[PDB]
Amino acid sequence: PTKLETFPLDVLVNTAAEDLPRGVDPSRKENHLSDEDFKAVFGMTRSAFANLPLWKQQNLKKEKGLF
Repeated sequence: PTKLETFPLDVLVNTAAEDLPRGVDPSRKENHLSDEDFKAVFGMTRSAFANLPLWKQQNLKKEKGLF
């Protein structure tokens, strides 16, 4: 119950919510990328993602295909 799994950016990034696997959100897609997935697609970890502005954050998610 609750908690998401850990898939790569291919199962997720490709189309809309219909593309992501079970237990995946279209808004917070970076959270479903494993430690390497979030570090490969965004090129940064969650500790750095928290210190982001907002203009870069959105351009970071819109970069691969989330925002």
